[PDB]
Formats: sequence, C-alpha cells, structure tokens
Amino acid sequence: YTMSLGAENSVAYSNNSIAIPTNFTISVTTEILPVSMTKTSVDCTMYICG
Amino acid sequence: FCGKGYHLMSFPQSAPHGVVFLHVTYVPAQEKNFTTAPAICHDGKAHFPREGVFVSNGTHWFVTQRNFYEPQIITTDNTFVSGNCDVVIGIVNNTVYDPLQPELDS
Amino acid sequence: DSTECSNLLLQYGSFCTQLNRALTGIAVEQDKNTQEVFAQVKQIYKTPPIKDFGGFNFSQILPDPSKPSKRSPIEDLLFNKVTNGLTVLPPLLTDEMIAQYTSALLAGTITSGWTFGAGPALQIPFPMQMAYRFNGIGVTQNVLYENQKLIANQFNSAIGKIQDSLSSTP
Ligand SMILES: *[C@@H]1O[C@H](CO)[C@@H](O[C@@H]2O[C@H](CO)[C@@H](O)[C@H](O)[C@H]2NC(C)=O)[C@H](O)[C@H]1NC(C)=O
Ligand SMILES: *[C@@H]1O[C@H](CO)[C@@H](O[C@@H]2O[C@H](CO)[C@@H](O)[C@H](O)[C@H]2NC(C)=O)[C@H](O)[C@H]1NC(C)=O
Ligand SMILES: *[C@@H]1O[C@H](CO)[C@@H](O[C@@H]2O[C@H](CO)[C@@H](O)[C@H](O)[C@H]2NC(C)=O)[C@H](O)[C@H]1NC(C)=O
Ligand SMILES: *[C@@H]1O[C@H](CO)[C@@H](O[C@@H]2O[C@H](CO)[C@@H](O)[C@H](O)[C@H]2NC(C)=O)[C@H](O)[C@H]1NC(C)=O
Ligand SMILES: *[C@@H]1O[C@H](CO)[C@@H](O[C@@H]2O[C@H](CO)[C@@H](O)[C@H](O)[C@H]2NC(C)=O)[C@H](O)[C@H]1NC(C)=O
Ligand SMILES: *[C@@H]1O[C@H](CO)[C@@H](O)[C@H](O)[C@H]1NC(C)=O
Repeated sequence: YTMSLGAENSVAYSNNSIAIPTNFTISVTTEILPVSMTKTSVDCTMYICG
Repeated sequence: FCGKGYHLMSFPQSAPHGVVFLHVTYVPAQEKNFTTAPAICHDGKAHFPREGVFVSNGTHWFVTQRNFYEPQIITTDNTFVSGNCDVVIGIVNNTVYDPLQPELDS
Repeated sequence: DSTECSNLLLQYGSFCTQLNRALTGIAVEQDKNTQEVFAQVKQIYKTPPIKDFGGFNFSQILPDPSKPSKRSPIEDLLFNKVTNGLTVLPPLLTDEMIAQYTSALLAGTITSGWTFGAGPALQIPFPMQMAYRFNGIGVTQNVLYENQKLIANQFNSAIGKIQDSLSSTP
C-alpha cells in the first residue's frame, strides 16, 4: 500500500477562540542511548602471522 | 530534548553499554473551548493579563493561566494598563474589579 | 560476467559482503535521518479555509492549491534551484509526502503555536500566539497589540525579501 503519514486533524482555528486544558497526564517515556562499545584489542603480528 | 511534552524531570538507569533515561513529562489533556480577547476595555483604558489570558465561558470573563484552566476574577492585581481602547484590535468591554474599592466603601 | 574472475574473487573472502553491508547501512541511515527530521508529528494538521490571521500573510510558505506538487512557492523555487553494478535506491519518503509533513508542521505552528509539539493541538488566535512569543523574549503584550499592523507589514515584507533573495542569489 501507499503509506499514510498520520490521521488528519483539522484544528478549528478562528480569530477569537482558544482551547485551554482542564486536566493533565504525568507521562513517563524511555530514551535508550548507547555510551560505550566492547574494548577489543588485536595483536597485529599474532593475527597476521601467528 | 527530554521527552515528549513539557519536561518535568528525568531519571537515569544503567544499561549494558548504555543509559536509559526515564523522562517524566507533563502532558495537557481534556481541553475546552473558550472565547478569548486580547484586552479588556474599562474606563477608557486597556487592560492586559499580567501572566495569563482572558477567557469567556459565554457570559462572564475571567483570567486564567495558559497551561491549565483556573478561572479567576479580572482584577487590577492580575492585569496591567497600557493605553486606551482605540488602538488594540478586538478589545471587548468588561468590568474590572478593584480590591481596594470595598475597603474605602466600608 | 566473467566466471573466472568471480572464481578468483572468491579467494579473497567476504570483502564484497562487507562492502554491501556498509552501503546497506548507509542507505537505511538516510531513511532514518529523514524520519528523524521530518516525521516528528503523528497528526496531519490542515489550515482553515479562511486565511484570517490578523494581517499576517503566509501565502509564500503555505502549499499552493494550483500546483500539482502541492508545494509552497518558496519550496517550488527551492526545488527548481537544485539540479556497471551501480543502482540508486529511491528514498522511502517521496517529495510530496515530505512537503505534506512540512505543511502539517506549518499548520500546527500557525493554528496552535507550540501546543501541538507538546501534546494535543490547542487552537489559539495568531496575534495572541505572537504576543506569547513576545512575552517569551521579554517584551510585554501591549507592544505587540498596539503595533500589530506594523509587525504584520514587516513580516510580509521580510518574507517577500526572502523569496526575492533566494530567487536572485545563485
Ligand atoms: C471547539 O469548537 C470547534 C468548532 O465548533 C469544534 O470543532 C468541531 O468539532 C466537531 C466535533 O467532532 C467536528 O465534527 C467538527 O468538524 C469540528 N470543526 C472543525 C472546523 O474542526 C471543536 O471540537 C471544539 N473543541 C472542543 C474541545 O469542544
Ligand atoms: C483528570 O483526569 C484524571 C485521570 O488521570 C481523573 O482521575 C480519575 O477520576 C475518575 C473519576 O472519579 C476515577 O474513577 C479515576 O480512578 C481517576 N483516575 C486516577 C488516576 O486517579 C480526574 O478526575 C480528572 N479531573 C477532572 C477535573 O477532569
Ligand atoms: C460562566 O461561569 C460563571 C461563573 O461560575 C457562571 O456564573 C454563575 O452561574 C451559576 C449558575 O447559573 C450561578 O449560580 C452563579 O451565581 C453564577 N456566578 C456569578 C458570579 O454570577 C456563568 O453562568 C457561566 N456561564 C456559562 C454560559 O456557563
Ligand atoms: C464599548 O464601550 C465603548 C465606550 O462606551 C463604546 O464606544 C461607544 O460607541 C458608541 C456607539 O458607536 C458611540 O456613540 C460612543 O461615542 C462610543 N464611545 C467611545 C468612548 O468611544 C463601544 O461601542 C462599546 N463596544 C461594545 C461592543 O459594546
Ligand atoms: C498575501 O500575499 C500574496 C502574495 O504576496 C498576495 O497575492 C498577490 O495579490 C495581488 C493582488 O491580488 C496580485 O497582484 C499578486 O500577483 C499576488 N501575488 C501572488 C504571488 O500571487 C495576497 O493578496 C496577500 N493577501 C492575502 C489575503 O492572501
Ligand atoms: C474576527 O473575524 C470577524 C469576521 O470573520 C470579525 O467580524 C471580527 O471582528 C474578528 N474579531 C477579531 C478579534 O479579530
């Protein structure tokens, strides 16, 4: 299929109307970030020649 | 930068070769329509909100903080005066209460 | 197509697999970059049919209905001004979908300010939103309201100068 970007949401804009929140949600989200790699050392003489 | 929504705090957690941030954020919800105006015209003077916004539920005007609905009476303590009513486009007529008025009235 | 060359090439091992894997990683990385930059909203916002923004003109940045590509005049000018075993993979997001994402971002930031980026899109009049931005930089709301026509004229003039400068600089 041809992918859909998102659901259409026409915001009801007018020159004298505002939307004010009456409630709230405390949302906890995860962010995973790599920090380090495995420290690998290669003996060049031993690798090439044994 | 620190999660989706208005960032409140974050907690670090160790991970194998990595870090996991638990971002605690504030998300607005259950929004409601209100009729808004840039300024309030009273006694030939224009009143603007000091930190909030003027909202109307249909018949009465209040001032509330922008991120949460908490309607309060429009007074001189939460508004400031700058100029007359002839310049601001969309200014509406409403009374502005004075807290000092009952003190000398009594 | 030489069989003998491929037979001799097999003596060198998995070099070809390494090169193909690196190129595949680059190719998926480009799509990941495009997703990270442009696909930051999951709602496709649209502008109201009446363009009453308190004197502010956004015709040069909103999509043109007359154009089949549904691009803005600025975006159309930008697209006009940019000109043996090898294959070119097409990008996952086409130009019209990227333009649609930018249109959604423009509609969100015009009709809702910064509210759509932090949660549900909350409608606000554009002069009031501009006043909020003025308060963000430490200038009082009254200055914005009193000089609204001047600010709108300056903004329209600056947007036109941007289009002229892009059209006039190689
Ligand atoms: C604020 O008012 C607007 C306009 O009356 C509402 O927008 C309409 O909502 C209905 C209900 O789903 C939709 O069928 C219409 O298509 C909407 N109009 C537009 C132009 O989008 C809006 O829902 C109201 N907001 C709240 C929180 O009540
Ligand atoms: C704001 O939303 C919260 C949801 O987090 C509402 O809390 C719920 O209220 C109902 C009604 O009694 C309870 O049955 C739920 O158990 C409550 N949920 C939680 C997590 O406590 C809250 O009432 C809403 N407030 C307003 C004014 O709308
Ligand atoms: C807008 O809010 C005001 C403040 O609550 C409403 O005024 C109150 O209405 C109730 C119900 O009729 C009365 O019992 C109160 O005495 C009113 N308070 C004052 C100070 O007059 C007003 O009715 C609301 N308007 C709408 C359309 O909901
Ligand atoms: C808000 O109040 C002002 C001042 O009372 C109103 O302005 C008056 O409008 C009438 C009718 O056009 C004129 O005859 C007066 O000379 C005006 N007075 C001033 C001082 O300008 C204004 O019309 C009111 N607006 C609303 C919506 O009620
Ligand atoms: C917003 O700006 C656009 C472009 O600057 C205006 O469109 C121009 O309108 C005049 C008069 O109709 C034409 O002579 C120009 O050729 C138009 N320019 C283009 C690029 O088409 C538009 O009128 C302005 N105002 C509104 C309300 O959209
Ligand atoms: C909003 O637009 C209407 C016309 O559509 C106009 O009559 C009204 O005065 C405008 N209000 C503001 C605050 O700009």
